[PDB]
Amino acid sequence: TMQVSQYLYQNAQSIWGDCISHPFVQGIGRGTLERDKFRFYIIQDYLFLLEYAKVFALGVVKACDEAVMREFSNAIQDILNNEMSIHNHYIRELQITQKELQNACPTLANKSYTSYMLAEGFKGSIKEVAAAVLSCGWSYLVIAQNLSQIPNALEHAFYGHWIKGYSSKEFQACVNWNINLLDSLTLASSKQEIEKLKEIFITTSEYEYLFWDMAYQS
Amino acid sequence: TMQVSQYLYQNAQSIWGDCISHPFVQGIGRGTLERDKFRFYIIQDYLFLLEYAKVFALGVVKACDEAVMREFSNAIQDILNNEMSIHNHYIRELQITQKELQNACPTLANKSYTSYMLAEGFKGSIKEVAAAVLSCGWSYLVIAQNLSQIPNALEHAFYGHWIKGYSSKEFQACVNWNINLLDSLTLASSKQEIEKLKEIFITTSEYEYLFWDMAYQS
Amino acid sequence: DPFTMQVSQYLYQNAQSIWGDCISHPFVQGIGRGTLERDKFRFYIIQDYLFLLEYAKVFALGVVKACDEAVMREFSNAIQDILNNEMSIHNHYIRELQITQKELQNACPTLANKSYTSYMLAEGFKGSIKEVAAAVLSCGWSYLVIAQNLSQIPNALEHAFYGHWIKGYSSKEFQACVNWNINLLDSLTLASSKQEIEKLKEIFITTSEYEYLFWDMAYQS
Amino acid sequence: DPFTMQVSQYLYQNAQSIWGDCISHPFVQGIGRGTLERDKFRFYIIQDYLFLLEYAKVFALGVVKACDEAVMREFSNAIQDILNNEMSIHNHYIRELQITQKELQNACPTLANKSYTSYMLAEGFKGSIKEVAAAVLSCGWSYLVIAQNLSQIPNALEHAFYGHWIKGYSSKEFQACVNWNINLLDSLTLASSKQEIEKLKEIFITTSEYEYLFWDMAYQS
Repeated sequence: TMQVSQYLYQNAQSIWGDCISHPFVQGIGRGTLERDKFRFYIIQDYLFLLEYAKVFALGVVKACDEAVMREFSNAIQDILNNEMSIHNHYIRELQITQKELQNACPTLANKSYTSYMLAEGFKGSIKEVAAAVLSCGWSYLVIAQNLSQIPNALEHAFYGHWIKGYSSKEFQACVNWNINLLDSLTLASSKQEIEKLKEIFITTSEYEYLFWDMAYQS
Repeated sequence: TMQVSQYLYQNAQSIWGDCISHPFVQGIGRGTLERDKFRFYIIQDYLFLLEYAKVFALGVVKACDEAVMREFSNAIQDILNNEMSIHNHYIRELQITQKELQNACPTLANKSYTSYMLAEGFKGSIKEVAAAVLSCGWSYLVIAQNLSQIPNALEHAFYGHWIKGYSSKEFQACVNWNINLLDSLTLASSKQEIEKLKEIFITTSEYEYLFWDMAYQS
Repeated sequence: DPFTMQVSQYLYQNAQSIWGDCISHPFVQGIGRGTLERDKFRFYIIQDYLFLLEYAKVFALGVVKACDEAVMREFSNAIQDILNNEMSIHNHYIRELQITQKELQNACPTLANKSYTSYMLAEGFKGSIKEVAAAVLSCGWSYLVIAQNLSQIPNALEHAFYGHWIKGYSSKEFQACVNWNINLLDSLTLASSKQEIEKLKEIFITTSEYEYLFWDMAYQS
Repeated sequence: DPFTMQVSQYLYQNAQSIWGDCISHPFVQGIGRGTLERDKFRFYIIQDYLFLLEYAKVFALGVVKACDEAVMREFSNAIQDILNNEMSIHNHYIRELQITQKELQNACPTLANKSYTSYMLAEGFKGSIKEVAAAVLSCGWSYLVIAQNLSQIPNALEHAFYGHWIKGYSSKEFQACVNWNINLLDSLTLASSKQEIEKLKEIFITTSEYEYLFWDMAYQS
């Protein structure tokens, strides 16, 4: 016995640990992080989400099964009109000018992380893409679950909304869909295939750490 | 002067001509086509639409511009939940068993046409994909505009709905978006690039004829 | 092994009838017993030339999708072969006939030509490296058997003109090349589900159908 | 031409500062005047070996995206070169040092390694063949200038160990290879909009940034 999604989670434990206790993330949980830094983040994360949707697009093209191919398409819609909760909230809450947005550059860390998901999806099958997009969602879910106790973490007039977002029932459903998808796609892969998937999954986990890092370096 | 979308249309005129006057299509316009044949068609067209959505997915990944990348994503949603007007109407109007559907095989003509759009999109830029998906929509629009006068073509208890569908204001908006997209993407391409686009556009036009053909061969 | 189903053998099984129709096609028969008119064969090798360009691209996809240097390298060689081994077969016949260097890159592929190469491309691009191994196999394997079969008429090989073609696709090099492809596919798939094998089989018969259609249009020349 | 902006020249302009930082990097300087310790260089050519495998894949993408046999064929040769010209440079140093055949395919690429190759891949796959021509250019061009510069110390070339490396990337072959890439890019782009050129420039500087980061991590060895 061993489900692949649990096995991957197991090997990512340490890294998500560092993420939860990163100055930037702890900064979100106890209101200590300064707006300047968070502003820089949500602009970068916006650029990041545009490239992330493309990996989901890749899922549409590589799914051979209308159910899954359709699930991915909804994912793309969510990424574009659910930030129409989180990211948009903060672009007008801070004041990100419509122009300033599409004037921004992704940082090397940003681009590296999205290129890597994209490239691994393109070189492999639909298992790789299900694997490559998993860290991102899952990690944010644990992170927000964790920050959920301070308390007043949720009460916070500004950072409260972000935490509320990534710990909601929808976000969790979404992560669950991705967990289940990956398990169903893989109950038949060899020891060697699972290794490769595991390698993708930690690698994207590393990029998450690097991302928070460059976000704080702001 | 010459807009590329008009120039492409120009060279496709003859072929769409043959399409409008094809026994299968005329059969739709004057109620003469037998259900058996149409049944076989909507099952094939269903398979075809699944592969077609993937080309739109390709558009998401190849668009570098949030506006267009988002327009493509809506296209994918339409293809999947607008057949939840046309195709679904006829699957329960005829009686296509849920199983029978995903049991069906595409025919060589079907696969050839979708592989070709896919392959040309993948080998080129976002101009090729905007070009590769255009025949399909545009041609159906002219075809339904044409069948729109018989009359009683629209009145027909069975075939009326299909004609109504592809001549509606939404479908036309949709075709227009695709026309405009292509023109804006190309006002800067060389004589040689336009040639290539033209070649894609007639080639897909040919596949449309072949498609009606195999549909009638039913 | 060997009490265990081999996918290549299973694929081959399901293509049997189609390859039969191919061996006994007017055009192929015509090659085996000198009866086919040069006009038709000219048209053919012009089309086959275009076809071979797009076919290289699928092997190129093999390089990008192979994660393993040995296979990644075997694919690269395959691309080189396709480019400079027609520098046996295709070139032989372009100067043997007289295909002007211009005339070549002036030619259009036919719907059948495009359809076939589009399909291998799209299936490779949508899938993993198993799909590409499966998508390029019909073409090599079937020419192998066809040439093996035409190999007895005899005087099939003796023929001053069509002899070289048959000689080509029955050589030990082409043979080894087809075997590499068979083995590659078997090593990549010894762990795939019933459903995955089905999909690969469906790719194999489809490209087999395109081969028959290809000869057809070559004869329709 | 030639009162008309050349994109390759414009790209080169914007990479100037970065390539400067590269030439004067501890690691590169270390090569130019024998001071760099073998441990670090060993680590490097192991990483560079992994890197070169993924780099071939981008040229492979060039084959599939080139629509023109000449360029499609030039890319194929580039892949062959990358595989059997390290059969000068990389192989030299694997036996010169002693890299066990196993040790090789046992190595992991580093985040910096992966990031760089992922980026060239993804940008090539998302774009047309102009993007691939642009994505693989930094790497060749910058090593060219670096080797040209290290070419004077002298005794830089004389050095019994590091000499061969410098000799390699300043040869007339590597030179011709970089020129092919420059010319290809200019022919593909003489019709592109301001906005398209910007995107290509952004690809060029980005891969230039990855080069610097690459040397960095090689020295961090």
